Amino acid sequence: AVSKRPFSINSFAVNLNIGNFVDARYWSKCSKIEKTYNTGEYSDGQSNIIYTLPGAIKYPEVVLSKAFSPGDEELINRLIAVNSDPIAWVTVFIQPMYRDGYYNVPQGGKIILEFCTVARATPINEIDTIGSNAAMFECALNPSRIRSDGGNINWWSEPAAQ
Amino acid sequence: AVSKRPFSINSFAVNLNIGNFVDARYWSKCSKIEKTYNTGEYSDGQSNIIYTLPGAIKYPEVVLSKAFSPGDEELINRLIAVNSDPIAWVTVFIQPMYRDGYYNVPQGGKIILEFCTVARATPINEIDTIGSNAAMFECALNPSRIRSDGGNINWWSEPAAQV
Amino acid sequence: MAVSKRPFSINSFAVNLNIGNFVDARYWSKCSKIEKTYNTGEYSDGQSNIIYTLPGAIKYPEVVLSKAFSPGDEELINRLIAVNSDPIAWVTVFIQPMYRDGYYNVPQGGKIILEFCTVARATPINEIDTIGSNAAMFECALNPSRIRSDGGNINWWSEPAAQ
Amino acid sequence: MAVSKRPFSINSFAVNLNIGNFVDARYWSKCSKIEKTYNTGEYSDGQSNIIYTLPGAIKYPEVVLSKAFSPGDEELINRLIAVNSDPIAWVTVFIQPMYRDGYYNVPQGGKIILEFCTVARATPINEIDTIGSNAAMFECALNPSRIRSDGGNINWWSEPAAQ
Amino acid sequence: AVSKRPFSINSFAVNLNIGNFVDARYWSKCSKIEKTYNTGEYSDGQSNIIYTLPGAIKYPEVVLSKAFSPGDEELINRLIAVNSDPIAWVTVFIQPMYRDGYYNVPQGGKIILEFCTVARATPINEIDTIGSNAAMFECALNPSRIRSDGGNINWWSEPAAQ
Amino acid sequence: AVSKRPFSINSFAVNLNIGNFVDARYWSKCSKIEKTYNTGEYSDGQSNIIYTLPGAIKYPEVVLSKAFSPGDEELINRLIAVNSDPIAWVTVFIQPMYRDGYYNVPQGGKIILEFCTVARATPINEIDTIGSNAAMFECALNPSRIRSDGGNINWWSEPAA
Amino acid sequence: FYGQTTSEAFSVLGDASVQVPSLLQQGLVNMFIWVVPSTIIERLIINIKQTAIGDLEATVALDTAALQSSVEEGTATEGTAPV
Amino acid sequence: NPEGVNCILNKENYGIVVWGARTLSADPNIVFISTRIILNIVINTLNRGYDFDIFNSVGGTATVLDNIQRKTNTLLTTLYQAGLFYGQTTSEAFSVLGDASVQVPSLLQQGLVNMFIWVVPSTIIERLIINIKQTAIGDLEATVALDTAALQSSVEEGTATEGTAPV
Amino acid sequence: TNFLNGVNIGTPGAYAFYQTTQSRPINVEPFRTCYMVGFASNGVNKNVPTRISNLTDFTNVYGTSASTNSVDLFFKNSQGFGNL
Repeated sequence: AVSKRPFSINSFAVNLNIGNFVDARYWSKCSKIEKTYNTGEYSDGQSNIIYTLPGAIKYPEVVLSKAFSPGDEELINRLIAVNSDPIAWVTVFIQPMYRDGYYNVPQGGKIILEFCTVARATPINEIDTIGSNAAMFECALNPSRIRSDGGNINWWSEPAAQ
Repeated sequence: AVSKRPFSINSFAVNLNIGNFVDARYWSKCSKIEKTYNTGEYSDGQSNIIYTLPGAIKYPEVVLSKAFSPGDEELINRLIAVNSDPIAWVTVFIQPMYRDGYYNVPQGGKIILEFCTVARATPINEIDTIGSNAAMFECALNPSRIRSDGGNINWWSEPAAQV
Repeated sequence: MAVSKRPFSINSFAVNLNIGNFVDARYWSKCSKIEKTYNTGEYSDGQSNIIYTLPGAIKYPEVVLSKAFSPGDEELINRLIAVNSDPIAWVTVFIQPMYRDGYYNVPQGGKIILEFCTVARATPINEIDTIGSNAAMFECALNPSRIRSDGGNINWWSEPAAQ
Repeated sequence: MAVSKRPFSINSFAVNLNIGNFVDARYWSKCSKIEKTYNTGEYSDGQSNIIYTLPGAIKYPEVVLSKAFSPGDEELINRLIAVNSDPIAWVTVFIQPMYRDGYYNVPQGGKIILEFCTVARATPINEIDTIGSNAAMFECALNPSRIRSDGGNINWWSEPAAQ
Repeated sequence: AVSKRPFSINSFAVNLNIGNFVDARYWSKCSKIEKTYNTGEYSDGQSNIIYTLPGAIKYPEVVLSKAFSPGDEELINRLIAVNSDPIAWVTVFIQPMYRDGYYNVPQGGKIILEFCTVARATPINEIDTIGSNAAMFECALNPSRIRSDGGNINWWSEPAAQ
Repeated sequence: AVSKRPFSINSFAVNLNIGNFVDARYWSKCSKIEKTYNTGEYSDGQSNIIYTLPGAIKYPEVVLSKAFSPGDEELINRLIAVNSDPIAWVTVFIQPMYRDGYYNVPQGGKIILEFCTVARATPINEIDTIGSNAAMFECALNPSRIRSDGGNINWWSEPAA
Repeated sequence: FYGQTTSEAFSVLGDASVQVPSLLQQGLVNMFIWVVPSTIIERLIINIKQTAIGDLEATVALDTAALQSSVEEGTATEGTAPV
Repeated sequence: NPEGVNCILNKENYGIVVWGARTLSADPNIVFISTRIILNIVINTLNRGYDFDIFNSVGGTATVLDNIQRKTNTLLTTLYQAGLFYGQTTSEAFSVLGDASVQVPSLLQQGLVNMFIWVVPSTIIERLIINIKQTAIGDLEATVALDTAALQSSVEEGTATEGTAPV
Repeated sequence: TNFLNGVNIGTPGAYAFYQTTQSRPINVEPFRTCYMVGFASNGVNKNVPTRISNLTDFTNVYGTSASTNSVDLFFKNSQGFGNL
């Protein structure tokens, strides 16, 4: 029963809100997105099995990447300056969509990595006068929270006081 | 030569019971299922041979993976929220069969990983506008026990006090 | 001089198990290396700046057996899982070297016997992949305490004993 | 016993397409091999050094259709370019075996149906050469997911799905 | 001088047993029948000559072909189903003969490939609406053993005791 | 300008003396042979350059290997028993040569690893009923000294008085 | 539909081999369809057995073997219905 | 027991057990009831298989004989996989001859078909003999080596049975 | 010889005997034999080379003979290998 197709790796669009700036540049790559649980070990004393206790949630670092193109000087300066303001935060918007060229079918809302701090800004991955790969802008972010609000699926409802 | 053809790596069906929720989704991949014994070294004093002593059984972390498809929003939410309830835990059901296509012919019960805690939920393994692989939804689980009850083979009968 | 006898091949051994009081008739198609390892300490004689090695604390490293996971392995799973629960129970490994062509084993010499082995790891399923085509791999790690041989004429392993 | 009924020729098969909700009226004059492939793994029973092959991970290989690029193929091109954009849309291939002398096809049996096919390639023009005299060939590559047959008194690809 | 006149490439009849049911169809083409020894390298230490050690016997894949004709529907529907049953096997029977027309002259037993698994089933080699070749049914089998049973000549005998 | 084609990797024959037993089996492989110097750092105080001071000579462990063939049970037992006697030692003889086939033409003496202790005996590197490689007997040895006594060319001469 | 596949769910027959020229001249076209509709759960029966201490695994093995063998042989329904 | 009487015994720690598996035959080849049952199973399996072949037209090709040989092979293969025969391969297990080269047209006209089968039935363990030596302290390995070499050589070159049977 | 002990037993079951000395026969190849030309009063095998299994067999067949010491020495030194 092959009905609705599964999302592909290319089936997402990534955007950034850098402080008070709504950056319009689209990013080509992103790393994995999870909710990681740190763990401790324990026993109930009635057995010799090691039981795992979750704790100290963490959302691991996310590495965005794109092709370094003119007009990226604004993005470079914004990402270099965002951390200077303790009120300033970086927000990551990931909209899934069924992509075909420039055609897309966005369904559901958009994952939002909220309150992210910049940990690394690499405008040039490397320089090689004989190389032919596209220069890559990279940016590492440490998110604090994840939510979803744009649409009609909302697939990151964290537990709350219902 | 051979009689019964051995199980293939594709010869298992994986299902999840997330808390009080029974999920109809099937997972395409699962890591290895083990019962490890932590070991301590000792000697009997009569020789210089190092002897190994089992103890502190552990069932290692198991990583399930599947293709990230619509309808997995509820699965993501349930897996994210399960650990918030101290009573709730995840159960993994693995039934061995001999699938031709959609023609599974299962025999024996199913290996049940009981009392599992989520350690990692990764809806998207990565993003690449030039990539062509299917996005992978991964979930890491820490099981506490293994058993089997729904068939006529019972391939994980743990030791018990048999009077 | 000239090769009168062709050497043993990697496939030239038959592996069997004795799990506690049970004699398992199943054969294992893979086994790791068999060793007698010496733990070494460094010393000097005082007349030179050369570092001399001193053997001691013999250890026989862990041996990993592997085979194809097929029906009828549930008894093997249960026995391997339960053997360590009895302090009197051990696992014995019998390796018979031979010169088989097909099903035409030609066993000459005795069998190397890993005596008094404790289970350290039991993995009925090495991996699950609904798209994979490899055969599911039963694995078992054992910690032997001693090695000997008793059967046929050739005594492959003889530990030094009083003359 | 003897030759009473002549076998099918390579030209004895008419190819049709369904592109999403579009029933295409055009015919295809060339289709590649129709296959069911079993990806194979290797194993041993431990009683011999004979290599045994284990089937698994069925896949129906890519099918390449070709025809003469003629006016009225613009809608076919625009449909094939757009099928994959819709996650619900699929390509269905219909092959009817017949015994056509000229335009007097004699259909016997049902029609083989390749269901749930995705477009991997669309080549409106195989090549251009103002000196060439061959007919321009429109090609399309399809990755099918299933095969069956339902169109007549003879069913060619009954799966063992029926338990 | 020459007397018995040797075998021709057409001097064999090929038959199949698919699971528990006996196929009455014949195959007009079969690939090589072989026993391959995977070889290992070693040295005796007395010379730099490379020695080869046989091991890990295998019987390579065998491709059977015939003319796709009505009546092969059951053959297809059963070659599809063989692997689904872990008990079912495909057995290949090759009878060497000295046929003129329909006047086969069998001599010796029939070579039997035992315990074969289906790796490939191709009812239609290709379609060409203006082609003239005969449609070619193909089937690839991975055999596990070879023997010879039904005659006064043992065409194949694996080493055994006595 | 090259006259003598140099020694190849296949240009050595390896033999063992296990305790009081002169073992006649030849080994197919051996690891690297060196005289390694452990080092300490220092300075002369008049500059910021780190100077190296040799010390604590060591001869690194040598791993011999061969094809596991019948008649190797004697070798297995001897190598398993040698360390049991504190007087017993293992000696490794390496004769360089220029063998075409069986036509070795030794030139020079034979390098001798004297007073070696067994650290590891592996009669079977692994088992696999589908494998085709030759089973390998391995033996790890810790030598104490190196010399050479046989033919004209002395290869290893430590600094004596 | 009931079935893991379309070849288990439905089947169609509407080609020209089932059309009659005389009816076509009148404007008639005949189509033949077969379908296997899905069913529903109406009554669910719980057959639960009470086991002594210790013998649960053996009792389960025996009873499960018997039940599975009966179902696969089709002998499960061969009997008299109790009220 | 050598006369074909199978006894039933009340063994302590075991219960009531049959301690005999011999037939009434004087033929040494069918001494054990297991061999008789194995042969009967082979014969009855083949007969039930051929019951479907009875009353079948013998067309021009005479393909029915080849089909019968095929069916016999598959039937006996499953009996080998069950384990009724001795050996390591079907070649050592059984053999069949049912082609048209053994069919006489004169008999076919009457409706007679001849099939020839050879099988090697599995044997059993009846009495188990323990021949154990009592060595002095120290010479265990040497005595074992010598005696094992002697026994293996004698068995290998067939002189093991050469010798008188005690009492 | 260590294999026929259970032949003359009708009842099924496990039985125990002592492991006796088992003779290991020789493979037939040149220079595995010694031919002793001697005399015995009883002309059992006059001018006929006869295999001898041991000194006891020699005495039983030929009785008294001046070659008895030579036969005993041969068997003691050969230790069951080689033929006389």
